[PDB]
Amino acid sequence: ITDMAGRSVVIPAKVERILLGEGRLFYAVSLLEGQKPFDRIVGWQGDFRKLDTQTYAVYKAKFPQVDNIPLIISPEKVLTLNPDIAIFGLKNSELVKQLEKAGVPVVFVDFRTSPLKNTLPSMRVLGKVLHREQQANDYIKFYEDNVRKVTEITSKIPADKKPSVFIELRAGAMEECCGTAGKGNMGDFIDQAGGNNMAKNLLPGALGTVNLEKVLSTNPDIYIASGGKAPDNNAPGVSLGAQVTKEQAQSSLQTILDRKGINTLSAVKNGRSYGIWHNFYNSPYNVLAIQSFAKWFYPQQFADLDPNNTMNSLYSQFLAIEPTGTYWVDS
Ligand SMILES: [Fe+3]
Repeated sequence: ITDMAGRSVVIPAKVERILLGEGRLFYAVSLLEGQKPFDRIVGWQGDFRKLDTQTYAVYKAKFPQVDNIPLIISPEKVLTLNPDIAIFGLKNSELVKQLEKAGVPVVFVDFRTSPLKNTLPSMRVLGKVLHREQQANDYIKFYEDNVRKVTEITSKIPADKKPSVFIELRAGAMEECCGTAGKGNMGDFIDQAGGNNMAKNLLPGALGTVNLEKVLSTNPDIYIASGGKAPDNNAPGVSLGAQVTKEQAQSSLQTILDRKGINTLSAVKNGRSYGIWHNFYNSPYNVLAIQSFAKWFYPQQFADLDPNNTMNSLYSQFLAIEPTGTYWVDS
């Protein structure tokens, strides 16, 4: 193996005990664990349980054991869990040092900073080091095919024909507005879906913030807000995920679109304004976002493309729960 930090690592002999240093790495692991999702997970960081309460609650009702997975508990205690392997994303510098001095192998994967470069390499690696190469090679082919449906068209489109796009990540509460993605993160999706991300040249990094005045002045063709907020939660933000209905999503999206300034945007007035589930920013399920983006960017060329079909297929083929809720929405 060569991991996403360029480190060389040795495939364990056996793996029955996996440590998830970033909780949302569960999403990648879920694609390899078939009907037994939590069986080999001895502990995890609590971002999956605390930030994706919706997906979690759906997993709990079919697997109540999940509440007893330890949350990364002193570092020392976690070493007692005797992990065969620890997976981390590109704060956890101490936990990593201890694990390495315990002769535990550590793998760094990535689906957040450089998703285009790394989503599939990340899956290929997890395939090998977790003894699930077929399920990985399967998801990879399924991902590639569902992305080719888009790139076959968008790869050939010249820059001057492409719509301008601004994506506001975690839109909501705009005393602090215009958090977005630049040369990476969801900008990779915009790139692949044949969009022109207005923030690509404003930002040095994958993630960052932009001034509202800069969005108003560019006045992009397309506006996207991301969110993963539960419906019953009067906090501001777009409400999407496994327990959100179409009607809850539109209602919450509309609240976001009606903020001072944002509501004057041409893209808002022309109804080229959309919502995407935030967690696609760190997940190999991101193919769904790429497809949602293409469909928004070029509605007719992708008229028959339905991300809901791809999602139902992904769940059918790889997961152990039923798809529910709303992961994207239109004005
Ligand atoms: Fe985040």
